[PDB]
Amino acid sequence: EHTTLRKVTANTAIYYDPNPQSTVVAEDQEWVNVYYEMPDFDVARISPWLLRVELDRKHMTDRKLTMEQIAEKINAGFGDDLNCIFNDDNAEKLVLRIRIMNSDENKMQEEEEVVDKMDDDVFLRCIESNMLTDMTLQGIEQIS
Amino acid sequence: EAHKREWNLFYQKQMQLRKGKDPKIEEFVPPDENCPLKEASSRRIPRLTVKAREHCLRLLEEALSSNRQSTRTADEADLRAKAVELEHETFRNAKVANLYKASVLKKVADIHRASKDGQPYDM
Repeated sequence: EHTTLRKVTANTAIYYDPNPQSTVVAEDQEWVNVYYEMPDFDVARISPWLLRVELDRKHMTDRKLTMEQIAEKINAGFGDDLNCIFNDDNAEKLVLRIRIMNSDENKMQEEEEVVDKMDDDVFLRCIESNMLTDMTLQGIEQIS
Repeated sequence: EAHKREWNLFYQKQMQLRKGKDPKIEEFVPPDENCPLKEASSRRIPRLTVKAREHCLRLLEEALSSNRQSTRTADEADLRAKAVELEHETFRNAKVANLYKASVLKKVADIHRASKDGQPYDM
């Protein structure tokens, strides 16, 4: 039975989060800090815009889906250049924070690269649409 | 089908513009002199620096110490070996960096839950 992310998503928002240690969303600040304190994780290249996905627990459990599986599918479909972080399964709500990891390090006055860059807001919206429509978390397509 | 391929090429070209010139920066750091990590020099998990693995082991060590003070077993000498074993199990069961970190914190949370319940964390 086909199950995309939409069937297991309670809601989805896009925020401006320039500083992950600031975390304009207050609830996640408890468990985001433990992710940005790792030596390999740096806020220098994380992109400000953040896609927050709240997953419906009832729909998640009806399919025996885990946030680990959703993150694995995200990594498979979108590569390792899209940062994905998720809460604990025993928390009050299932949260999935996704950012566009910009691998550029110089960023020195750019190179007039604003031609088809698609500033990360609209790009994150397009990524969200693709994730909600064509993610195939579970099952075989054409089966409902 | 066609839409999937169009999205794939479009997303690849969009995220290539965010890589651009000088797309080298690999610079993998070999472990330090006294890394207490089983299979320290490995590349199975991409983008996982050795220091992050040490950090996760250290978090497991504080979790184990908390479980010890909440259970009062024999001594803390075996805590380091147990933490290395748990970290290696997490490393083996994980494939990419972020899910490995999430599994590490899940193990830490399980240890904390066992400590709260008063029972020692079994193997």
